[PDB]
Amino acid sequence: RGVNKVILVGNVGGDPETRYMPNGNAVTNITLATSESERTEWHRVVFFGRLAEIAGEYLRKGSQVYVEGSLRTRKWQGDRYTTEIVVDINGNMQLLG
Amino acid sequence: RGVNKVILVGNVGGDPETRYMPNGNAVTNITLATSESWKDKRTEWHRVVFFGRLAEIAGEYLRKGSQVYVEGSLRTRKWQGQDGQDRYTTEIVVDINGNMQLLG
Amino acid sequence: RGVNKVILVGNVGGDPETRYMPNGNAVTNITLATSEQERTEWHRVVFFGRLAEIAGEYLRKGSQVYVEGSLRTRKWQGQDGQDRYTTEIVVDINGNMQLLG
Amino acid sequence: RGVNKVILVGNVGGDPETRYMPNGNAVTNITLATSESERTEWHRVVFFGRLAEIAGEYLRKGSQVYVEGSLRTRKWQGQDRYTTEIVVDINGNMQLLG
DNA sequence: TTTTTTTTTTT
DNA sequence: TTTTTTTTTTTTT
Repeated sequence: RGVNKVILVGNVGGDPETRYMPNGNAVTNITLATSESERTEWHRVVFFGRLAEIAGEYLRKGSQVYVEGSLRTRKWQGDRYTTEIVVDINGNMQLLG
Repeated sequence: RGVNKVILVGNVGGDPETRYMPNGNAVTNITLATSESWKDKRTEWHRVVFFGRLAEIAGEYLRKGSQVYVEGSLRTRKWQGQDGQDRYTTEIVVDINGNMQLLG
Repeated sequence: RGVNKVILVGNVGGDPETRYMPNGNAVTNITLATSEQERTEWHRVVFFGRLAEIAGEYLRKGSQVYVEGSLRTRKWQGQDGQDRYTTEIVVDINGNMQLLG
Repeated sequence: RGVNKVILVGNVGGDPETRYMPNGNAVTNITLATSESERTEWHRVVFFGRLAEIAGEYLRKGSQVYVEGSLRTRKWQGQDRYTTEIVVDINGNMQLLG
């Protein structure tokens, strides 16, 4: 019994990087900036499945986007950890502007 | 500008730590485990930080294995490890702009 | 391009009502109380699909529950002939339900 | 002990209406359209304090907006009529988009 | 088409 | 000047 939800509205940092799995499923990375206080926070968002395809085709540097997903910390050595907002079938993405 | 919102429901990993800093502020850190339950024929760990009033309420009531609702913001803190290399810790900051609700 | 999301943590006011349709799709109705002196807001939450059966199985009066859904306002003509409006929280495959406690 | 949270991103139906209470504080109301792919949903949003002024000043028919608030059902009144509104106050948030 | 639930505190 | 006069589309927990 848990909940793990993240909601972001911000600007795409650089043009998305789309990659494809051995099974051919797209996965797309962006960085995403939100501002508070004025302070900029950078988020690593990774899209999977159909939304990865929509991300890489429609987002550019500067895009304002809404993003809904869940937090997962990815373990990767050479021991380091990247916390990412994972956007898949249980989440959402909407291009604004 | 922008929106930076995190909503978690999970169990507190360990007894909370409350620390008061020279400015008189409570800051309490916990870890939080959120679990998703699969099916075919699991666990995520979050670092949460309370400041201010909710820091006081967190330190008082939360214990090992308390169920809690947490609403905060994402914050990633850069730091150089002892090996010289930069590393990154992403936390969930819960302050006056957030919200906490003990559950049960 | 739109977002329509509701998130509630609250207490069920009474036992669920799960209604099955000829198709075998279930619909489950509850009301749900959230409190901010103390001030209680009552929500009408309706579950569709699998989550209708899961809510029907697991929610009871007094249950503390998290729900994530979407807002839906239903228009209807009252016996007085006048337009009325019921705004509900719709929980279906795009939503979530987690029994708390 | 509860949570009562609403998050909408959609488009304003018409120009905001803003009024002033005795104490001088603004209150802005709008309707907001959210569309699901085809089928539109209309929400009644009410802003209080600071955000009411901001909403009053920069929102107009068709403005794309992010809104964060709480649900509140207000019984009014010649019998009773109940409206459920999205109340955006100090605890909420609003972001103009585009 | 209208009753309730629950109760460990300057977004 | 109204009781929601309508908005606006860069597409299966």
